[PDB]
Amino acid sequence: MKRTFQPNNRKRSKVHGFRSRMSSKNGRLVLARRRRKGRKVLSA
Amino acid sequence: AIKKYKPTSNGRRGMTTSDFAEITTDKPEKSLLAPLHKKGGRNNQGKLTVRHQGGGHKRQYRVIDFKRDKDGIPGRVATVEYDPNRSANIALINYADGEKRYILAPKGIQVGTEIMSGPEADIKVGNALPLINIPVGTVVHNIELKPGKGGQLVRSAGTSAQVLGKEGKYVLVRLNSGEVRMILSACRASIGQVGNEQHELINIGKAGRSRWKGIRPTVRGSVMNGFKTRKKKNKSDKFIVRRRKN
Amino acid sequence: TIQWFPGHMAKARREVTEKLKLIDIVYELVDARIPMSSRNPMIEDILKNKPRIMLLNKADKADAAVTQQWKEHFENQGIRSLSINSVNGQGLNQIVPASKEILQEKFDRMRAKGVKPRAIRALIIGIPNVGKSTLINRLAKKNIAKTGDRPGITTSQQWVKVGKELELLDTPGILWPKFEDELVGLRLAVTGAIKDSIINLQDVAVFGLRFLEEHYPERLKERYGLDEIPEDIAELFDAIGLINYDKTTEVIIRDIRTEKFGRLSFE
Amino acid sequence: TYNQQEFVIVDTAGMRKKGKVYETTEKYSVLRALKAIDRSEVVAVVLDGEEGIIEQDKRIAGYAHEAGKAVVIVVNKWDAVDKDESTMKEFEENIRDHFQFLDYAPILFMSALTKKRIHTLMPAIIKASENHSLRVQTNVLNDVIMDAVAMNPTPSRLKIYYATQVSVKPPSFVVFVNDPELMHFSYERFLENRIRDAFGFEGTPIKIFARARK
RNA sequence: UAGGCCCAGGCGACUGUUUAGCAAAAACACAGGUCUCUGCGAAGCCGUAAGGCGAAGUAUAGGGGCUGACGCCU
RNA sequence: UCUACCCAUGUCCAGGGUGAAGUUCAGGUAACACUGAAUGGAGGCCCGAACCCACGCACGUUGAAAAGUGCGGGGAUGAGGU
Ligand SMILES: Nc1nc2c(ncn2[C@@H]2O[C@H](COP(=O)(O)OP(=O)(O)NP(=O)(O)O)[C@@H](O)[C@H]2O)c(=O)[nH]1
Repeated sequence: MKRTFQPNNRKRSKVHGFRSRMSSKNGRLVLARRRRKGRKVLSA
Repeated sequence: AIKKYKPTSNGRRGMTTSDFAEITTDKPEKSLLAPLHKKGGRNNQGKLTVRHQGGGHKRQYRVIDFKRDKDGIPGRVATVEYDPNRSANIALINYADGEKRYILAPKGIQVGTEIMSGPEADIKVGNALPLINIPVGTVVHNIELKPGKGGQLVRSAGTSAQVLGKEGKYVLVRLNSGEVRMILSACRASIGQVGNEQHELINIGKAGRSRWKGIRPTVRGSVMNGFKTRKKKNKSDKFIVRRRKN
Repeated sequence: TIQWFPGHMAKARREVTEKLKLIDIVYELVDARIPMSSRNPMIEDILKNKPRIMLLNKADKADAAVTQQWKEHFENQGIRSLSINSVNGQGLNQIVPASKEILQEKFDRMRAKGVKPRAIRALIIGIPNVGKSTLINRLAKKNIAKTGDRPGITTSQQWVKVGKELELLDTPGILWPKFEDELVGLRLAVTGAIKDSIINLQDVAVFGLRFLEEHYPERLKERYGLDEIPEDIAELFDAIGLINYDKTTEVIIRDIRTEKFGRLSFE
Repeated sequence: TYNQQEFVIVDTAGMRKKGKVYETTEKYSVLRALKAIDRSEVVAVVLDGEEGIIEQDKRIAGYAHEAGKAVVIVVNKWDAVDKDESTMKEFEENIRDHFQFLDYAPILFMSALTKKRIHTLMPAIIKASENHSLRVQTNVLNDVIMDAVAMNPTPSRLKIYYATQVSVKPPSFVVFVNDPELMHFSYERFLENRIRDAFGFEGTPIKIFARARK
């Protein structure tokens, strides 16, 4: 049976990428929160 | 006219098809073509607004000419072709000037006929004239509403209207649906009744033919566990002489 | 011989007895082809102190003269009788007035007692494979009961409210637990009303052939594309063809119930 | 006096919605109008024929019904709307669809302006006068009860033991049961229909009381 | 490695679609029939609005209900 | 990125059957519609592999597997699968 995760590099960058986050306001808020916590990796 | 298939299968019982006895070509003209993609009843937001739509064979738009306005320059009908977008057939005209156009095909058009549109054109099938010039009693189609646009009314398959009166600065016309109303006298109209008059006797005969034509299944509201809607202060009510009470 | 008597037949008697009080009038369906043998003494013993009318359904398949004579015999016997065709309403219009005339005594007594007249409650009873459900469907015009071309279709009694005028009670067919006279059993099996997988079809076919030879020699002569009256059965059986040695018995019984022959009666 | 019979008639100045009656104590008259119902025993509700059924009309008819009084639904002003065939049934059927809670009330049509069929109002009134004050025999009433429960043996199981009448107006009845908790409003309404069909009992409400095994 | 066959009754005309993971059916859809609204910035819908679908289509054409092949009764 | 529906562009379906329209000869005729003969290759047509489903039975149920396996079964040029 097909499991729910079928990896693909293009869609991952198009949806959870840095520029997609920076395009809208809520993505910028997400980036700000992740910077505040101090996570080593942010966006995707 | 109408062809009946023999019952060689369960899905062919009672299926009837057209005859295509008024087609002289099978290839359109590259000049008068344009792309046309399919929408699924969605809109600019992507949400569904109209149900029972979507799918079907691909089509290409043919640029019809509903405005005419090519006065003088007599034209000769070159061919009559089938159009998938509308319910009628179209005709290609090679104007003597040189430019070719597409028009709706009225019933009775033979290849080689000479047509002409303008205030001095005579009364015969295929011509186009302002409503002032045409006399009482004629049958016309491709009615215009305001001068400068193109053929709003009565241009489907086998539909016709009639001229009744010539009251000043207007014309009394009766439409296909028993309506009687006045139209601005400077508007244009084409003589004759639209062809392909037997289009309404065709039996689809199968569930998949409507799928080909682009119609999706309809679910009754019961298992989904006479009020007039015309506006009551709508304009153009002063022009409606006799209502559509049928 | 013939013994068919399942348990739902036994339960039907008890249910009818337990719901006897509500009944106003009784309709007793009786086949026209065999009017005397189709009566059920077992259910008649339970049924007493109640007015009733004899109905002769499937009257199109029987000879008119013998049915009318039997109608006279029932009438002068001391009971009302009628001839009806269920599939097409022939005598269905003249039963409501008869019921009204019969029950008028109690109706006027109740009316003078000071209450509004109410609906007539009728109970339909008879042997299986007779029109006790088709008649109800015709009377109600609704097609509400289940009908079939084999005995034992319905299994439980049911109330049907025909307008504000009638309340009908239906009932599965009932047969007496043990037969006594073999001729009656043979006639019943010929007419149907039995599962036909419990009995011997060869004896039924023999009885049919001998009755035909005795009564309708001309109809036996015409038969189906053959003209002879020999002493045995094997002459007619091998008309149209290893061929079925005696399975043709079914054929003999197949057409007769469908009236491939003309109308007849066994009386 | 009408047909050698005396009568008393009272007007009530109309009634409007409770929410929008925020007047300057001029609505104090509505209390007077409500008082007349208590002293009256036959109620005539009047609806306009030119206008359709308004939601407030159903509410007003509620007060009369909850007071246990005979009701005769009346419509006026037919001179406005068309008088024709099947225009009788258009409002006759529509009233039944909307005014379900009262079905016993007879329906009368008359226009006061043109005085059409005005004299027919009293024939309705006198008939309604008797039914609001009527008693049925104890023997007969009981005999009808178990006929209804026999054909509908779906009351553990609720048991019916006795039935009789208490009041003349309106006709109250009490049934002795093993427990009144088993009584269902659907079944209680069922008993009323059978009683209303056994006899006339036209144009008057009926109330049924239930008593325990005692 | 390759079709078991023959009779009699219901139900649904047929091919198809459904409760991923208990119910594949008589349930849904379907071709045909019928009622109702709509004269064009149409009627209906999505959006607070701008802006769109219907359609670049015009009453033999589009929305919304009820039934459900085709032969004999309504 | 699983599943529901839609949009634009690609791609897949071993073999074998039945024989519609049309066309030609032609009893028939004055010629038909109807005989037959030849040609023709239509179908939400038939049998059946790849592919897609999931009707029956058995096993497994701290399983090889948090929906599988084995033997039978349905569709298989279309309202198809991807
Ligand atoms: N020719 C004819 N057939 C009739 C007549 N009445 C009933 N039938 C046939 O009898 C069959 C239905 O009989 P039915 O009334 O259901 O018999 P039943 O007594 O109810 N059997 P059960 O009680 O077990 O349900 C059908 O085949 C119907 O055609 C009639 O008057 N004439």
